[PDB]
Amino acid sequence: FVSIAARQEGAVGIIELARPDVLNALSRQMVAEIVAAVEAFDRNEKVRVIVLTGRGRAFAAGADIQEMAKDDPIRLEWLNQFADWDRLSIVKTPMIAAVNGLALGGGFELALSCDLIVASSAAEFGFPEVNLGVMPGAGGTQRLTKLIGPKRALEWLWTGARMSAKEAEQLGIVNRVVSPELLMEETMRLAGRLAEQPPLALRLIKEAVQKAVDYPLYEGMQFERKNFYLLFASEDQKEGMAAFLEKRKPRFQGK
Amino acid sequence: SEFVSIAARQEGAVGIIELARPDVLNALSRQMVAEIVAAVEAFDRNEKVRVIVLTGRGRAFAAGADIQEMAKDDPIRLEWLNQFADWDRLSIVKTPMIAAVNGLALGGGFELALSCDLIVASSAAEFGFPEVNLGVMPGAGGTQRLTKLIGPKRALEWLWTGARMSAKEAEQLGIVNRVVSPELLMEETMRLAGRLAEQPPLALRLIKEAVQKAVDYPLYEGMQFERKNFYLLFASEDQKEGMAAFLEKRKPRFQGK
Amino acid sequence: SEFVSIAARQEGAVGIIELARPDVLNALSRQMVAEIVAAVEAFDRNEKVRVIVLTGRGRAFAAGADIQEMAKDDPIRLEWLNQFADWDRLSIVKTPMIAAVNGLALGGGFELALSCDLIVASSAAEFGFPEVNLGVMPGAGGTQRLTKLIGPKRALEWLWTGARMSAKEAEQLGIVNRVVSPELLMEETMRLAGRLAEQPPLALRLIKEAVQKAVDYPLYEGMQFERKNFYLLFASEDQKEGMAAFLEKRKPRFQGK
Amino acid sequence: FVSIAARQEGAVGIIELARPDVLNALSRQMVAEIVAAVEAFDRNEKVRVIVLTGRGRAFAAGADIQEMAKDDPIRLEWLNQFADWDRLSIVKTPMIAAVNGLALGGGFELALSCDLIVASSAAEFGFPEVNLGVMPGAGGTQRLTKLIGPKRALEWLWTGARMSAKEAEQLGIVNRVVSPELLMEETMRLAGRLAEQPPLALRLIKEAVQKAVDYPLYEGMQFERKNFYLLFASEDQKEGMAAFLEKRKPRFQGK
Amino acid sequence: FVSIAARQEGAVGIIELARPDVLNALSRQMVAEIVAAVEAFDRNEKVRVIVLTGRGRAFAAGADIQEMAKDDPIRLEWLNQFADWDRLSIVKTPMIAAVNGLALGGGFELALSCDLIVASSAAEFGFPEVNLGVMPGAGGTQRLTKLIGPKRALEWLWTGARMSAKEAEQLGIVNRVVSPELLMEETMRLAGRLAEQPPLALRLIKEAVQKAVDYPLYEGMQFERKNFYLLFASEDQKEGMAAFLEKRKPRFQGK
Amino acid sequence: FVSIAARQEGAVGIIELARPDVLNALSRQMVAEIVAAVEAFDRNEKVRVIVLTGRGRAFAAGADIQEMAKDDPIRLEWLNQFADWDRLSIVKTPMIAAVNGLALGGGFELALSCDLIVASSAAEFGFPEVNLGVMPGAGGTQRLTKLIGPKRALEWLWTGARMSAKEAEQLGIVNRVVSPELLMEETMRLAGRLAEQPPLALRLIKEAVQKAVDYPLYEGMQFERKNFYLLFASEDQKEGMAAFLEKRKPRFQGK
Repeated sequence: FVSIAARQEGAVGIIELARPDVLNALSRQMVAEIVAAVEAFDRNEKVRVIVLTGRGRAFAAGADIQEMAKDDPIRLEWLNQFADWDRLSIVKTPMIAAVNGLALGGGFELALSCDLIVASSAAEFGFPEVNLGVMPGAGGTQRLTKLIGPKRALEWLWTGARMSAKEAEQLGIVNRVVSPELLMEETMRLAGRLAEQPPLALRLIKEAVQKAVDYPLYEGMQFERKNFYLLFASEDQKEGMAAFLEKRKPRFQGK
Repeated sequence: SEFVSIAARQEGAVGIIELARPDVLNALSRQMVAEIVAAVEAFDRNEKVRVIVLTGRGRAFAAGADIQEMAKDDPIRLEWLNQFADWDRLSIVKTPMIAAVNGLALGGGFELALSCDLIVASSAAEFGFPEVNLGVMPGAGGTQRLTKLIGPKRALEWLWTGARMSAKEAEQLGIVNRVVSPELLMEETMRLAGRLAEQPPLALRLIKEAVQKAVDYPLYEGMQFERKNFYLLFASEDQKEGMAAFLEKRKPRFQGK
Repeated sequence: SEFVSIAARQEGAVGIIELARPDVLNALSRQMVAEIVAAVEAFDRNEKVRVIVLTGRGRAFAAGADIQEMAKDDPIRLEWLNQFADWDRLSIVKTPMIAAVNGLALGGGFELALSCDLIVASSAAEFGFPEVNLGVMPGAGGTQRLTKLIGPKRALEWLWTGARMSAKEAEQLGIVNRVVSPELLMEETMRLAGRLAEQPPLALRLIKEAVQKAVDYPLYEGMQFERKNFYLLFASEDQKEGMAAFLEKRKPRFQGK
Repeated sequence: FVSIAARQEGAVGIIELARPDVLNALSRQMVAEIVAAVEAFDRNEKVRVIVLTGRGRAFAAGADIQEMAKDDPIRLEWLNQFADWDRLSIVKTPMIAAVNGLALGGGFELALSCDLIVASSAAEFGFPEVNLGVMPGAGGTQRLTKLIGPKRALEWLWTGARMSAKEAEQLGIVNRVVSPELLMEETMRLAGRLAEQPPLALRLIKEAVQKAVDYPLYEGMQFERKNFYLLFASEDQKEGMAAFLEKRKPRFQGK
Repeated sequence: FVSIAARQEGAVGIIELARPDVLNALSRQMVAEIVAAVEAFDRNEKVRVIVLTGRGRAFAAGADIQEMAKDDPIRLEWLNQFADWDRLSIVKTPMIAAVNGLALGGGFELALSCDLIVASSAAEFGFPEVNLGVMPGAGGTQRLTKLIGPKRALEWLWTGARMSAKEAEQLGIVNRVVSPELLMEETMRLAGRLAEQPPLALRLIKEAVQKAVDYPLYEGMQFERKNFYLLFASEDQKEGMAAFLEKRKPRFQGK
Repeated sequence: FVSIAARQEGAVGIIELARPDVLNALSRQMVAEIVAAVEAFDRNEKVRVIVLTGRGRAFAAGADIQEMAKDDPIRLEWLNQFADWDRLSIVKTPMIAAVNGLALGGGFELALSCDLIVASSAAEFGFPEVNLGVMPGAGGTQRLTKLIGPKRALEWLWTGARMSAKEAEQLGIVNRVVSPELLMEETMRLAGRLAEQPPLALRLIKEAVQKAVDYPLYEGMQFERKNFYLLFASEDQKEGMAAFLEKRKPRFQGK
């Protein structure tokens, strides 16, 4: 990798965007590396949680405009660059975005792709694409709208204005806001805690929530219960309930 | 001795179902769920019952489900059992349903409250899905109803941690309609229930269906369904009376037809 | 001059449609709705009009629908009338639309505002669906749009009670974009409209389409649609200009092509 | 029961409409009894397949017109009589319709509600509702359209014309057409064979097929594989694959 | 109207494409006229059926080639010409296409937009656009696929080959095939019979069938039954069922 | 590769399943190779068509049963083997399956994953999974049901019986049936023809057909017209028009 740095801490995989010189602008090259890194941690049974964060002042301020400026519809159609983003979407391992600073355009879309977001008090979110004559192309218009409704989404998408971490939290986009200096510490504590929950349960609960977003209630509940059944084939379910009935600490193993 | 885990009674045009197993904080067993379903469907069929209220006896609404009866289950037993079929039955009751949450509403308990149309909570009530900490997950619509109500980001946080949510926060999130003092719970609920019982029966019924469609259906198709119910309402005497009273600047007198 | 219920005018790149029956609080009759749609579609097709503004003359935006004309109707008459097909036409207008709610916006009035992309409300504006109290229900998307915006628990309370919502509450719920003093409404709205009219026209257009799909489409398919619009924008002069004007650090000049 | 007669034979449950005096016209009470009978057989783990057929010359020719001739929309709305048909729709046990003669209106919808249809070469299908001033109300317009397309669906729904058993078979509505005196023989044979297949596999395949009708491919496949996973918790899967590998006849048990 | 000719006859509205010199090539202007005419007939409760046909030897040999030569992406986006095609899609009055000859590209799409298709023996269908490096843009890919499946649809759409009236009938696309000189007479006869069917029944059955094409079964049945209820508010339902019981010929009034 | 052989002839990529010793039984490793080969051909803008066929007497006769005979649900859940099949599903390059022999289970599902199927008159299709105590887990229940309807799909899925090439073609599953010895000749001729068509048009048409299968009509058409617009940004669209007005053969370059 030449645009990111990855490391492991316990059962948590950490991915740091490493292009602070350009505020970690997400180039097609960088996105490719990020996906490769996420998929690698996902495949690794030892990594139960993945954390994304930015090196320097920003999380990710937009995408690389330079490599985009002269493109045309046909080149983009053949390129199919958002297929890399779709790969991120189907990763089943829990993912947390630790937004240390500016998260604009592609940067905001990268954060929205994660399951949880812990934001620095100094972080700001937004989609300035409209002011460049374009629009978000990596799910920004879709994920934002499902989270806050069309009335509010259009106001941010049509203006390209900057949203504060505090407002993102009130809107249900961000899970927690913490001081810049405590961001990583808080995020790692959360990740460590999640890595201690039954791995199968997190996995299947994540799938259910994803179906809940799209699926009609009845069919979503249909999918939900099938996952419920599957959990009773796991040792963690037997132990979790046995422990509950025996007033003792449960000992999970991810199987 | 109709039921063994619940107690049902009718007050005016309001049917009331009280979970009756406070010795176990009203833990929802598969048996209890079956009784709740029978009671609700009966109140639904009763032309005299226009609103159904669900509440818990004791200090808890329902604190989880009966773990002992499923602690040793396997996928096969559960597949043939199809226990959630009973929950789907509650889901399709057309009569308005209100949950008066008097305390702990966890796991299956939270799902029962979410199954209702409106939720009046005691400022002392707590909500949550502790299932993950038992090695499993909500299986009666919990992951679906909570996500639709508060979004995936917030939903996953609660579902993955199994942490308890306060009534106040539940209200801020649009999960709970109103929060009141513990001693005033059943009063606020029965008053709200009584007020709804005075609304045009057909209108409440059809508005409920439409809202349910609005959750699943794409806008255009949801609007196509909405208008069909709108047309149907003009075949009722209540529509004639309601609009007349409106034009005649007088209070309408509905009858339910 | 064949517009007896509304008045339309243009200022720069902004088209303004003013409901003109203050004598009856701009009650939405089938005739008035038909006129609104005709004017909006004309403004929509006119590429010189980049933003459309709807507002009411007098104290109200639109205080419900014409009930007298509706009072004696029956299901069959409503079926052949298919009056809501006109509302569907408003739903597909591609030009950005803003509702400047100067006052009461009840029933159809609330549905008219909800049909717009953004809502700027006077602090004196009140919203609501009193239809239930008339023995009916909203029939022009009210139950659908409200539910998608605030969830079923909260939507059902407003729909079942028919209570009035304040402009302040509507803003908190994410229904209204901003609240301003009565005497500043049109100034604020026209200001906003003017600004929007300066944004790259194709971007606003395709972004609006993408957002509409986001409400209905499952995430994966919505994203598939989104990127196709992303591709298309790179065939526009504004995209080349916008990005060039960004790398060169200068003011971009947009033309809508 | 007053309008139907139920009996068991091997692992097959038989429900015979018993009102030939009126060609088994489907009244609301009759549908209610059919549902009760089907759910009972469904619950009875001794019955692995359910067969529906009509006593006399007809399977079911329409519904009870006299019963609803004076109904209004409000009466029908509160009645919610099609909720009984919805109940038939969710029965998980395999169901087969043995159509002996006329299967019109509700009768045709009753056949379409089943999973497979075997019909006498003398049987006829159709929706004459249009000629009574109404339309099919128990899934007829929906199930027919999904099987043969809107162009052909409208042709039959708008005219109310009668379709020959042979035409239905060619359209993919009817699975098999046999001579009148062999209808029950062929149907019971088929029922027996299916009763010998692994019950869980039939059950889960039936759910998947139902989802294939209503789900976009990607999501349908998501549901499909979850059912696939579930079957590996069964003894029938182990035995089924073992027998295949051991080139011997399998002995399934429904678990 | 300089591209089409509209006229009534009985309770049947007739629309004739009138640019035989150019084989009725569908131009934006012509489509605009077709929409105006159809919507006028739709709103008129005196016209119970609408028939579309072409003058000369063809139904419609495609779209206006001049448009295809002048159009560009942005221009097309602003024109939103296919919105007019969407209007045809929601016409509630029964519509019949009498294909008198070539129905290629937009021509095929126009025919597919009708509820039923009566074709001449010499009529041929197809989407040759691919050969010009273009694709159907008026529902062709959508409607063809829903009628014959993706495997078969892709062959026709990818090759651009012509389909015979006979094969179309076999595929359930065309409802009936007749000789060239009996086309109109046979179509007007069918239109006449349909015009005698209960108007409300036809209207609501059409709505239901349209939902069946898209809706999941359960939701479709939900819509279907609401329309069922509504029909019991009409005099035609009471007259139809009463007449059926009284053994008399019903007199429907469309109310 | 150890289970397949990839070859490039002109603008056509050919993948030969090469484990005739086991009738090309599809193991998880083999599927992985197929995906790798297919995606490689897909990315190569010099390969316009991909053909899949089986070495030996069978195309692929089921999956590797030994490999999964003792698997449990948890093992399968973590494995997520069908994610490889989802990758096949999203390949945008045209794909044709040349079915030489038996195409059972995963084999049938592999053929179904292709856009077009040319089969030997001696080939047979089927889903024997049910007879092993399981069910198809790679889209079989989904794709088959969408192609032939729930009545006919269940018949085959519940019985596991083998379907002839002839019937498959009558059902709309198979595009063409030819003499065993002419299988590749025909397939390569079809492949050669498609290779001559406009690459972008085939690509965007394929996407539209895929939407048509799932999407409701109105939304499918909104997607369709967007692709329609994009094609007018291609040089091939101009070349297509030019070649026509000049009455000559067009030379498309995929731009």
